[PDB]
Amino acid sequence: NRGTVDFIASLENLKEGDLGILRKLRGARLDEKLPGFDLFSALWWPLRQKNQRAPKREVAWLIAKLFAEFRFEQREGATLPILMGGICRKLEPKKELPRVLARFDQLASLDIMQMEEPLSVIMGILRKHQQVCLDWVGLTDVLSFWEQEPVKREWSDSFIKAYKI
Amino acid sequence: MIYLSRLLIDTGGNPDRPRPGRKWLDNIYNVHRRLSMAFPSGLRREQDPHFLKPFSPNDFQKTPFLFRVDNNIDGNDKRAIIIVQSVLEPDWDYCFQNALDFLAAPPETKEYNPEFKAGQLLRFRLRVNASVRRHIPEMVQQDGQTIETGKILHKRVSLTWDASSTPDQALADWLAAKSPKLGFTLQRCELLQLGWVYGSKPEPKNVKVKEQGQGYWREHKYNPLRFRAALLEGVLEVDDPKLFLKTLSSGIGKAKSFGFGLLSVLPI
Amino acid sequence: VMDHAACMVCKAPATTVQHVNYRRAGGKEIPEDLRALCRLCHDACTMLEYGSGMTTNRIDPCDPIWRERILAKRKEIVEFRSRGQ
Amino acid sequence: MLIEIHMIQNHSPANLNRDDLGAPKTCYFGGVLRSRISSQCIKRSIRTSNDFKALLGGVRTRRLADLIQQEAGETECWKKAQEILNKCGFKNKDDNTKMLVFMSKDKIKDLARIVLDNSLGLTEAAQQVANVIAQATLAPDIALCGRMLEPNDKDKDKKVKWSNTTVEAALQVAHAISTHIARPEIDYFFASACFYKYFSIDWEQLVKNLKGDTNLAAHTVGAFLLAAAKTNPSGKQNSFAAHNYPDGILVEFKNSPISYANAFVRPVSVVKESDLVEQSIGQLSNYVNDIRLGYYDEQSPVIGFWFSPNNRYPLGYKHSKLASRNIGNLNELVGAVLDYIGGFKWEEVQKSKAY
Amino acid sequence: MLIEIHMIQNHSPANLNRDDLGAPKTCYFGGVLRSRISSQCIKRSIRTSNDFKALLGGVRTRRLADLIQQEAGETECWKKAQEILNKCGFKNKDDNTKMLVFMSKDKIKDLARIVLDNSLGLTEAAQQVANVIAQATLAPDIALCGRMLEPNDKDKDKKVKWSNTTVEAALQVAHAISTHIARPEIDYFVAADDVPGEDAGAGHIGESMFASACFYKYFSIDWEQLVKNLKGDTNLAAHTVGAFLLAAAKTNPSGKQNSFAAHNYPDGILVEFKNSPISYANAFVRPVSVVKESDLVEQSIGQLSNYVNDIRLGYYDEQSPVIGFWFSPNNRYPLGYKHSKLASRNIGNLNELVGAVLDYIGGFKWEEVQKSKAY
Amino acid sequence: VAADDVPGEDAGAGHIGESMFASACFYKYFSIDWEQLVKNLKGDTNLAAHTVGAFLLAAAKTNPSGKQNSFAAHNYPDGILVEFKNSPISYANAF
Amino acid sequence: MLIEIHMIQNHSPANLNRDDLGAPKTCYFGGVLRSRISSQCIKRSIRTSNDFKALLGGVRTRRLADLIQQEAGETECWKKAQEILNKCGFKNKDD
Ligand SMILES: [Zn+2]
Repeated sequence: NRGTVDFIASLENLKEGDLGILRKLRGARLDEKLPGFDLFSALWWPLRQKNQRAPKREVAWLIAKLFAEFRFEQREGATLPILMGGICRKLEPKKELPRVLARFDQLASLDIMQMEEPLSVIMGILRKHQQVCLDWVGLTDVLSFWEQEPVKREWSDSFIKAYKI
Repeated sequence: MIYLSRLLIDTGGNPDRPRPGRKWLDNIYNVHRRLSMAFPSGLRREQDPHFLKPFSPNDFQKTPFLFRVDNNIDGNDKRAIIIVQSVLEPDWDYCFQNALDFLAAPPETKEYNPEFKAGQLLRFRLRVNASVRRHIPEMVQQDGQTIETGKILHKRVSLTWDASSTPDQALADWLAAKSPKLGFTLQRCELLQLGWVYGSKPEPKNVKVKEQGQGYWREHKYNPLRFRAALLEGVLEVDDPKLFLKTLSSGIGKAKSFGFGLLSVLPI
Repeated sequence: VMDHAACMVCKAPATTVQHVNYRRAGGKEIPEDLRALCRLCHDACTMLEYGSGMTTNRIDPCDPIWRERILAKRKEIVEFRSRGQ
Repeated sequence: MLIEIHMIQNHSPANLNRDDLGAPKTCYFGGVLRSRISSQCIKRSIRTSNDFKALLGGVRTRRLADLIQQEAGETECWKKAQEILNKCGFKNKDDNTKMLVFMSKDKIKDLARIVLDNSLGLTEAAQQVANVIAQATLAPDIALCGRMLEPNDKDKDKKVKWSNTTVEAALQVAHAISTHIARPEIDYFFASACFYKYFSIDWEQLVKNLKGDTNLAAHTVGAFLLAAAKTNPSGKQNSFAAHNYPDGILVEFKNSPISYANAFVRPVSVVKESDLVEQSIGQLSNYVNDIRLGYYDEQSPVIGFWFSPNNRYPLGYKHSKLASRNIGNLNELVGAVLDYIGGFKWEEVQKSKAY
Repeated sequence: MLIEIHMIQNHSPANLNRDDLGAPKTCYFGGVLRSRISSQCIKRSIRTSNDFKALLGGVRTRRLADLIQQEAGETECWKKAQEILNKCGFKNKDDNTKMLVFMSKDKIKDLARIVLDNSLGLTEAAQQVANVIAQATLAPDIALCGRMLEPNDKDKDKKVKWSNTTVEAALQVAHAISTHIARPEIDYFVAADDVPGEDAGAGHIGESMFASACFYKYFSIDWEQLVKNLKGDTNLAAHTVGAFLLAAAKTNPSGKQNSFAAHNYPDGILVEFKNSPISYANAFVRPVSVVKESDLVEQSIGQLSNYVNDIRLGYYDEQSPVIGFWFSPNNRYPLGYKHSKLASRNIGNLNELVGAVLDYIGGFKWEEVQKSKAY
Repeated sequence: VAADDVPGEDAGAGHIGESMFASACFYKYFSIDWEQLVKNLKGDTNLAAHTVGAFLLAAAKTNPSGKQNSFAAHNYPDGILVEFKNSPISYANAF
Repeated sequence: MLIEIHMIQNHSPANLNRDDLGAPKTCYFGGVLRSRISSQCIKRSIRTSNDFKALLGGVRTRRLADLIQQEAGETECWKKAQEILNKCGFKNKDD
């Protein structure tokens, strides 16, 4: 998973100009606004040459855009279901919890190509409670193998384990 | 019946963006191939209307033509031009319909039909090749010893003008030596540019034969080309007007497919 | 050699070759579906393929379709790509 | 403080200076297209001239190891010498050293003394050559142009710590522009062009770069003025005859450098094509007058000298004086410049030479 | 009340400001490309100028320990000085400060005294250093440029409080933009070799860039803010105003002047005293296109005169009048031929313009305020 | 870049970075309800007229104070349309 | 009766409104990218302008205790004031 680590580290090493370039391209394709294409090609291509493994292009593009919009310090041990469960536990158990849980459970139904806005609402709820960390490497690894059933099983189980305690 | 076309090449303007025009003009062979690409006979024009096909050199007319790439200043700007003379109508529409980034302005085709007699002063400006064949060729000069590998290599090499002789006068008398055969006379010929032009031809070879067919495991070699070049202008006096038409329609030089040769003549 | 060292779109001297019809890659490579390309046209075609969908098939030059978008990408590459990278 | 030369002179374009495509160099000024002579072409044509050969000290070489061949004992001034520099800061890349080194000609011998022996081993001879390369500053044209030299530290094996290898330029040269529109040559379906050259020399910086050598500095100023006056700015290496003397020369002693190129923002258009330079003179004259009544200062007055051949063209306001002199000789003009600079004379300062 | 300067300049072919690649800076104004000279370049050119040498009382440096050691004679204190600058919340990186510090030079010796006393504890000495650094802002330098200092929080020791450090600016320099469509040009250059070789040419190959344009410049000095920033001094404020006018009138950026030498002077200056700052850059939304009769400069002057007269007759007020001075060299270009004289005075020499500026500001004499200085 | 005021051994800069900017022709739209303003001001009309006049003069002659110490874009508008009507309309669909 | 103002205003290169990173505020209108100045910024620029100085009556602050003490002029009320502010529904946090 060293390629994912290098990808995330290169994402943190980015300056503010190309970060704004990526911020302006939210919800867009890869075939327009050439500076975004050039920046993404510079970010992703050296991973394949040295490292045999590399994250998928759609997953990498989604992660880069989400990082540009929702800049978070990468820290090991801060997976998205755990933080979501910790947020969900300190909620009203009658009305707000079913709504936020429905917004979370919408995520484990789509493909990579349609997860942008359902992930952006989650990151907005995270930013509302002033988070300072997110495991981008673990999220990228989970998003890579999103079609395997034990991956979704562990995602839901980690959410429930963090919610219950 | 001579078509005097003119190109307005779009050069760069920022050496940080891709500038295909200057890169294309850097190699003379690609210029020649692109200029020859403007002659589809009846097959490439009608079958494909958008030039989206693999290139076939046999699908184009082998029409002789001359071209000189140079620069001019008209009223407020400097433009790089490619003056092309040909006897067949040039199809510039089929040439840059996909590579319009190369050209800055649409091309022009104006008919040039001069009826010129003798004894009238005319001015000219042409670029010529300056190669001679040494009847005594120096040996190979193997660089480890610099003496000889073989003995005789008849090669088109260079026009050498003594030691202290001026280059412009030497070029002028070299042109005037063959001028009576062509049919003009020089009085104030001058030299402006004297240098070299460079190119590279593919010239495919073969290395290995297929397991079931011809030697299709072949690759591309690369043969470089160098040409000594002179550019000279002045005034010429017309004699025997039958021959001057042949020189105008043929060109003066030995590398007529690599720029040198085209002669442009204007009245006094 | 077979496309005479020239691009299919802009007819510039070729640089690389685009691998259309990505099926049978690595061991069953037939030099027919491959198509020679220059650096700018190949970058434009890769831009078009990275956007939209992407499957085992690719975007093939010599198609009368996709020509206008390829030319628009050529314009954008020429007027926007910075060599300082 | 500073000596500035504003001259106008007619040249023959299309055989002076070109670009990579062979086109003559042109620019846009005042919204209109003008002919252009580059500054580095001028700064070299003075150097490789018959008036600057008296000093001409310093080589901007690339094959420095091959320069030790021409001053070598038997054969030791080769690959051993090459890898002394190659390990220091200059990767050879097939004995080319991959860099331009500006260093004085009369310092190779000590450099050979560094390498001809065998007592020194690895990187100590490298420090020995590096310090003497850094110290090699005394040169009449290195002080004029300056040098930037940054050795590559990727291949450096450390302990080759340098001094400050950077010389500030004492000379500022503009780009020569034509006072009129560029000449439109014959276009298919032998005309001269005026040019305004501007130079500026800092006397204090020139003296400081040569470590208190005002005699050599005065000789450099005189030789530079003569070379700029009667040489052709080109790289054609031929036609050295000074067929076109400078028609107008104005030398000014000023503390704040000024450029009078704004006199020709409006093109000097004449259908006669004969008295054009004279009209150009008038234009320049008027602008100078405006400057001396636009930015007039009393605490720092300026003093200048004017020259036209045989006093044919006056400079000042028809009859009112602008420059203090009406000199009609080149050597007399250099003498006036010299004695206003330091009370010197051309006969005295000619004996101090680099070469 | 304000002091407003609008300048028209013309530049010979040069490259006065480059980006990280080498190309001249550009911008868009009215949908067309224009050559641009940045405001920080102009401010640095004015501040580091010969005519502003007498008032250069501020230093913006990262190597404060070097100046501290230069103030004293004992070497070892320099080491302690870094530690005194470390607990103050500044950090270190290869023997320098991580961030730049802007301060008046005249107080730096007092800084050295804080290190010179060995009876003071490190925390108390750090607090005294913070106090003297935060308070030392009386200099004409900062006066117009201001300051914004943010001490490090992840490294600072506790009990080190900080006073107010921000200084309100009194200068509002705008970017300099051309009055026509820009025409950038390339310039092919080689580096010849003085020793003959087997091959030809050698050396180096490159393509530089340059451009020529006629620019419009804007300066705005808030008189009250400048006076308040200088702690009520009026003679120093008048000296600063005069020195700024003389410097910005007669200095150029030092970008590639050893090979282009575009030492041109401005040929039109408008000095105004209004209550609200205004900009006449909208005159050049339509670019100036040259014609066969006139030239580029006088066309721009005419367009500027048109816009100035239209603005004056459009946004006119009765309770607040404006008084303008127009300067051209020896009246080479009047402020428009068609409209009225849009100036209470027309001046042909720069020194009379500066004298009248001081007159309208406070009636200050020139040589009277030349005695007031910081450095 | 941020040049250092003190000479050193490397002639580097104190800081290196970027900024962004853009020039533009803007369309601005304000609407004021007269009756609601009069009701909010407790039946006062002279203060309401003063409010409307001062609002017009301020909105026609004031600019945001963001990065004006470095860019100084104090440009007055070159056209103002003042309308009186019973419903609020915005002509931003023109462009 | 509604009074409306429609303004067209050109602006030389500047950075009038920013965001977290520092990019000028943009928006999409008609399928293309635009340059935007937020209405809150325009309202604040109008409110604290010179032509609106005579009408600036209100204040929006989190430091009501400091204003109360400044209008009072004696020290010991200030702490007491915040206690009062804790009983009306304003929980204090860091002074
Ligand atoms: Zn192509």
